[PDB]
Amino acid sequence: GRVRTKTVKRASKALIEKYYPKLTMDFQTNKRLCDEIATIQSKRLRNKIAGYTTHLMKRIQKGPVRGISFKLQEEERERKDQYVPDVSALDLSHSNDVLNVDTQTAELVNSLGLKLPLSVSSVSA
Amino acid sequence: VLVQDLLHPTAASEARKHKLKTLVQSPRSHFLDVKCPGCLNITTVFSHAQTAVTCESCSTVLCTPTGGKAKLSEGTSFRRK
Amino acid sequence: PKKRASNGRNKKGRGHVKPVRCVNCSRSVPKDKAIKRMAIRNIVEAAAIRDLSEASVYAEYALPKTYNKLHYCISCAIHARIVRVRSRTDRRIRAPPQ
Amino acid sequence: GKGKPRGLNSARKLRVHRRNNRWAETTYKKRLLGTAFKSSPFGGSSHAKGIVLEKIGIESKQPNSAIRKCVRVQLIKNGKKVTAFVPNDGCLNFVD
Amino acid sequence: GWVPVTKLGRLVKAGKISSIEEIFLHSLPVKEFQIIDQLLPNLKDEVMNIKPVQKQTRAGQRTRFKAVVVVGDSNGHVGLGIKTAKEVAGAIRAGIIIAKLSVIPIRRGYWGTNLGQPHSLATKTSGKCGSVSVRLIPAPRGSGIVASPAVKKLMQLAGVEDVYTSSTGSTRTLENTLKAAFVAIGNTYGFLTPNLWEVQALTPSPMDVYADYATAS
Amino acid sequence: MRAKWRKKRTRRLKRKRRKVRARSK
Amino acid sequence: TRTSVLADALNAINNAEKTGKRQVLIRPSSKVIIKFLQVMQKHGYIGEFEYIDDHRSGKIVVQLNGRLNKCGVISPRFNVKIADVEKWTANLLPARQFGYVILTTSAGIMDHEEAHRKHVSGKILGFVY
Amino acid sequence: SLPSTFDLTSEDAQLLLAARVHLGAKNVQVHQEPYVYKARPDGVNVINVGKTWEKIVLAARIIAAIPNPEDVVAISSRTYGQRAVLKYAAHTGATPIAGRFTPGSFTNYITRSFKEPRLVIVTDPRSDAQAIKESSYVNIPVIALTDLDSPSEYVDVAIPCNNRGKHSIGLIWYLLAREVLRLRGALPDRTQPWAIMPDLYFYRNPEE
Amino acid sequence: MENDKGQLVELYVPRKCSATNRIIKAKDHSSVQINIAQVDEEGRAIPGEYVTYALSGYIRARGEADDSLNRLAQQDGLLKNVWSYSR
RNA sequence: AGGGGAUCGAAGAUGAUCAGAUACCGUCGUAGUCUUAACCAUAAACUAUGCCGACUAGGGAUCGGGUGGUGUUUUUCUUAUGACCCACUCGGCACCUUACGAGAAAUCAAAGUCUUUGGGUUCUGGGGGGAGUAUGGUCGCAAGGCUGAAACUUAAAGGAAUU
Ligand SMILES: [Mg+2]
Ligand SMILES: [Mg+2]
Ligand SMILES: [Mg+2]
Ligand SMILES: [Mg+2]
Ligand SMILES: [Mg+2]
Ligand SMILES: [Mg+2]
Ligand SMILES: [Mg+2]
Ligand SMILES: [Mg+2]
Ligand SMILES: [Mg+2]
Ligand SMILES: [Mg+2]
Ligand SMILES: [Zn+2]
Ligand SMILES: [Zn+2]
Repeated sequence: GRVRTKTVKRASKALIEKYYPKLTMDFQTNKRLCDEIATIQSKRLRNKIAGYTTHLMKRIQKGPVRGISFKLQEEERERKDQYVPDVSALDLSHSNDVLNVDTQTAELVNSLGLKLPLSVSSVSA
Repeated sequence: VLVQDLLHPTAASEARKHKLKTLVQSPRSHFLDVKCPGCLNITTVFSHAQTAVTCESCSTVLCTPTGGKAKLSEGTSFRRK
Repeated sequence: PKKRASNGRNKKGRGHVKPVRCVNCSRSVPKDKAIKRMAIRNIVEAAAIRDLSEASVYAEYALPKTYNKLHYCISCAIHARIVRVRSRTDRRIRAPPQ
Repeated sequence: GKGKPRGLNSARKLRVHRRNNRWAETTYKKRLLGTAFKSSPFGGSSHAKGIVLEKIGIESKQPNSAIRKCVRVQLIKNGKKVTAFVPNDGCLNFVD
Repeated sequence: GWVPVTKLGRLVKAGKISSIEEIFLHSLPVKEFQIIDQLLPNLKDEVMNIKPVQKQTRAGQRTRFKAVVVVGDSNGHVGLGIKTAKEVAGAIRAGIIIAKLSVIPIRRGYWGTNLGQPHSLATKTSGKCGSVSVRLIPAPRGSGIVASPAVKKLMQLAGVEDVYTSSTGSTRTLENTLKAAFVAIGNTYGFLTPNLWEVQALTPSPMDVYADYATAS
Repeated sequence: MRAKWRKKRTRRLKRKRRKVRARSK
Repeated sequence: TRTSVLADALNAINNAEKTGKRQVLIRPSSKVIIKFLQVMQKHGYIGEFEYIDDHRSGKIVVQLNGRLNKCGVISPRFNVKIADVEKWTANLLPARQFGYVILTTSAGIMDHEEAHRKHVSGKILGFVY
Repeated sequence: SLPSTFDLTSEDAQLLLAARVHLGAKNVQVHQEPYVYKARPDGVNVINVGKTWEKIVLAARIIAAIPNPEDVVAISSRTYGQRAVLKYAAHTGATPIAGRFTPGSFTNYITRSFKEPRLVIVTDPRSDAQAIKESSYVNIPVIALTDLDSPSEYVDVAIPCNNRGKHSIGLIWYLLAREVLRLRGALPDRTQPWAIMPDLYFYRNPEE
Repeated sequence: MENDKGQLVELYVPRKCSATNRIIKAKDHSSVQINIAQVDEEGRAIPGEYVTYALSGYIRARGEADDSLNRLAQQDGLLKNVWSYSR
């Protein structure tokens, strides 16, 4: 029976976006925050919104969630992103020099007019 | 596509194209100098025979006819003219 | 208008295809407008297998399958839900579902 | 393409074909068979004088309903019998 | 007043684009109708017709009104707008806007000898929409518009003085005819005529010269 | 009425007509 | 049967132009066709064209600038009688300023303007604009 | 023309080879592609890498010519490229679109994701077809990372590539970024191999 | 086009596609202008100076736009043997 | 008109079902179904797309042939065929995706290269009914076929799509 409406969920999302710092975990505090910030007309509606926010918060502390933005999450993502392998995947060190190429590839390289450390096979069907 | 030199195309492409459909029509067939394993005589056999061509001196049958290119008689050795 | 570009038949290069009779009602239908469902049923029903096995002399026995191709005149097929009415956009799919 | 012949010496075919086709055009057919003279109560003429046989009220076709006030006339020129509508509200009692 | 979405609109507001000519040249998409208003102050709006357009429901039938509007001055600019709404006035208004948005240029030309100021079209141009094919033919001076009243009005709006027409198909469905006419008019530019042979500069677009004036910061 | 049936009817009529003609002859 | 060669050539050219190609391969090739091409070249509707020798009929490679918006033969070569040229022009050409009706006269193959200048007429061939 | 520094120098070529840009053309082949150089006896066609490099350079030259950094839109719907796109955006000026495109983005001046680009770069025509289509409606040029299989409709400048990829797309993106930067003058020299890694682009699934 | 008193009429002269020579129309919302920047020494890409190419919508729609662009480039020397004349 | 006549079966019988049911369903069942000599000349004899020719756009299939593969297998040692495999190529039955072209649209690689109208040709149509009727020919043993009207009548008959 209990499924939340647009006017609850959307509002909750907006709240989360605005105020992820200072909108934290437990219900009563969240409710109070809602009362302070949002201009909610009814009490019941406000309560519902608060509940939804709490739920969202709970969900958050287990991984990121779609549609929900907030400025800390973005920062975290950015931080995560800036990772480089020291060796590199295109280093050729894993192949122990002489990058594994085909005959055709070798020919192409030759035709370009370039000197490269090459290792040549054949490959057939 | 759009812009091409239709006059002098790539050789490979021309080769790929059907005889007739090339820039100027030319045969894909050729003539052969056929050496029979026995006697020292050279006969000029067309690659797409139709007739069972024998050496002019001795009856040996150098080529047998097929659909397109004719088949040579194993003991025989050819050289493209 | 043309409901089908195939005309619901599958012949084109032919001219006359010999008719097969319907397996359900004997409505003579061309061998291409025919709806051919090839039924490989097991000769013994799935629930009655165990009993048969128990009965049988020579344990580890093959138990054969019965084979027949069935030809349904299209109306019959429609009735018996072998074929269903599809949307204009998805009539086009010639590949079997499974 | 195009169904017709085009060649500079076709002419005759174009003519004859056109002539043949013309007969499917109804007015032309009427003109040529002369159905204005042979059939039709007026002998291909704009007007005709006749003698009034009797006055007949005719019931109109559908959507409408009203007795129309027509007159059965026998024409002087040939003797053919025709129905003729008498226009305007009174007018039927001008005929006899 | 007005506040513009789209860079072009902003540019127009600024005053960085002086005439619609530039827009026409660089095929820039006009998506705000106010631009047209700004650049062409002298647009007369002709409502061609209003017709009922119906949809069967379980209860009665929904009737909507189709407004067909032609827009233009007399200097080679015409727009054509079709709009359906339930209110008639509203429909008309929307149609006007649509027409404005559409607005196209015309290649006005001479019949024979370029004595002074072009009167006709430069080339025999056709336009086809639905079944209606509208052929427009360059007429000699002082022969007027020779057209079905609908097309004639459009021609007048465009600023063509003398033109022959050959509308064929089911011209009675007026909207289609109008569309065809519009298409034909459009076609006048896009015909490669010997007095257009020679290659020109390729100017940088007003969207690129004033890239900084574009976008609200 | 189906066209085929109409045709059939016509044919039937024509047979009778033919018979009549024959009789007359 | 290839009833008209010139017509075929013209159609091919048209097809090439419409699809935006910069070169055509005309396949049977004649005197008449060549003459027609030359007229176009003179009027600047076409680039350099060259005749491949097959030792049989021929083959023409034509470069298209893009200016030519329609060729077109008028097929049953009607005998045009000097005062009749005007009517043809009115019919076939898109304007009164430009475009050419190509007509074979005993003075040679030329555009209508040239014919007028020379005061000759003959059978019609095609048109270009 | 380019003054000799813009030749395919060995290191770059090596990198490309490692990525396997040259490899993934697939057996099936679009007729609008003469970027082919031989066909490996197995069936997989080999892309001419010099040509690809040249194309990339050309693209960069275009990108540089756009006066305002934000007016360039980089798009990817396919996951193997989203990260790369983001990286490119970060490095260049560039507005990114990752994942869902949202139709009526270039058209529809009411949308919140409404962009007015003057150049669009795409990872694939095949998968980000919608974006390409939209571009058509509003006169905006499309640089696309086509392999020898993807359709060339509305693609103005194609970079012959690998779209099976994983590494390759990312690498290409990185290269594009780098060249653009060089053109700008943000990287003062052309000889110096740039501080950051090609690996900084790429793509990694949730693993931590 | 041209009036008898010398001076031009013709409200604007239209752009022609650099690939086909075919005229680009006013509501040709498919056509494009490619700007390719003039390069200098140390790369550096000269500010506010470029080679421009107009492409009609039609070619783009067809697909042979890219090829055309390449061709255009390799006659102003912006590319070095990418497009070959003999295919 | 002979021969054959197993099955299936216009007519017929005949049992049900229905208000009726010499209709559907059931059971029989002459003619026919098969054939030999004649005749008949029509079918939604349909791709409802006349034939010949040129050109425009990709893509795989597939059948017939032919080329090139130190390609795979066969094995009686090289084999040599054959069968595959790949690539190309003419001819065919089709099909898939786009149309930048067509079209009233459904749809169409032709139904495209048509108001930017002309490659060559044969046939057919000119609102719906009356009517494929009347009549006159002619061909048929006959059934019928080919040919084919008009008077009069009528504001619609139709096509493709829509909610
Ligand atoms: Mg139906
Ligand atoms: Mg056959
Ligand atoms: Mg049949
Ligand atoms: Mg009975
Ligand atoms: Mg009974
Ligand atoms: Mg029965
Ligand atoms: Mg018939
Ligand atoms: Mg028929
Ligand atoms: Mg009739
Ligand atoms: Mg219907
Ligand atoms: Zn010997
Ligand atoms: Zn059945």
